[PDB]
Amino acid sequence: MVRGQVFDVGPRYTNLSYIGEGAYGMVCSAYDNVNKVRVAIKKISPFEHQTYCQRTLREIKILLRFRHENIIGINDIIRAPTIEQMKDVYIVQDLMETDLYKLLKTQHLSNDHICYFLYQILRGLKYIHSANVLHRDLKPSNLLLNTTCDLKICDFGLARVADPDHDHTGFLTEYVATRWYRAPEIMLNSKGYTKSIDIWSVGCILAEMLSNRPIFPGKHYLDQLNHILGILGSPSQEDLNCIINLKARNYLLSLPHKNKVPWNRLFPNADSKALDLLDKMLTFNPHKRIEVEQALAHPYLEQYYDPSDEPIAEAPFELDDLPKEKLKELIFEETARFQPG
Ligand SMILES: *CCC(=O)NCc1ccc2[nH]ncc2c1
Repeated sequence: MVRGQVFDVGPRYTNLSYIGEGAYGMVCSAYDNVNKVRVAIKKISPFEHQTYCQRTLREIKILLRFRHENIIGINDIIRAPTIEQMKDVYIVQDLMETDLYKLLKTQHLSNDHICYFLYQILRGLKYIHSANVLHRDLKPSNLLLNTTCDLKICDFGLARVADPDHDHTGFLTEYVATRWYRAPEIMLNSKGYTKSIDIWSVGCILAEMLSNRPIFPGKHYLDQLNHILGILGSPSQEDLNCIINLKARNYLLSLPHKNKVPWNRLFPNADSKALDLLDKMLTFNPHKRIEVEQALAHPYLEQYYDPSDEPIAEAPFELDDLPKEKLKELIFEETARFQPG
């Protein structure tokens, strides 16, 4: 029991402390009596809802398949021994001192810290993209950090397999990513099924590391594009011609001309190489946006870049029509390897 509710992690995990509430529910630290270290445990209660089943299953499947130093692992999964008795699932992960959201609320980052954090983000993202997966919700709170500034990407509940042939859609229809980290094309003509969607989010995170403030702090869904265009300025004729959908194109054409705000005026103390990479990640046109391997090779990251130590997935990667009964059964099968049974 923690703060009124059951938090039932068997005798293996004891001495619980509340960490906080996340996008799944309660998160605690606990002492792992087998490995003799404190661990993080998140309690998930998805089974009444098909969407929460979908996201819980996506995450478990992805994180059990992935193995990478900059991607949070699953150490253990606790649930009841039978489907009938299973109401909650607990996922045990490495304990990490903080996250980049909490860190940016109170700490100025040195240029060497921004450089190292950005390197680790892209190194992890390289592996994710190499598996043909899109994270689709990269943001500071999904970047865990320990006391020696090792970084691990978490939350794969909103991830998808990339599908660029089916990316196109209409105007003001799509809802991918968290608002401040959402690429302009999401509001214009994209379902968020290409790798470029994650690179935009990384760009936003880089900008936020430079000033401790979100770069495009849209106050609601419709406001987000105002902030993006307010800094990038009006898209070029070529970039507009890439938007074939008329509602999206004519919306952009209806706007008064806006000049680009130079990065060096917004970030007068930033490393000029960091601003060059920032510009390339926050490119309006997703086809011209830098890719993860290009980003790693950028002069800003030259102290760290080493492609032989930037591994790829061995094994690159249909839940929407599945009823929740079947997704419970799939979660039960996927978590069976952690049972004493
Ligand atoms: C991806 C966001 C998230 O799951 N935050 C909660 C969390 C997860 C893992 C962890 N390890 N140490 C602290 C935490 C917090």
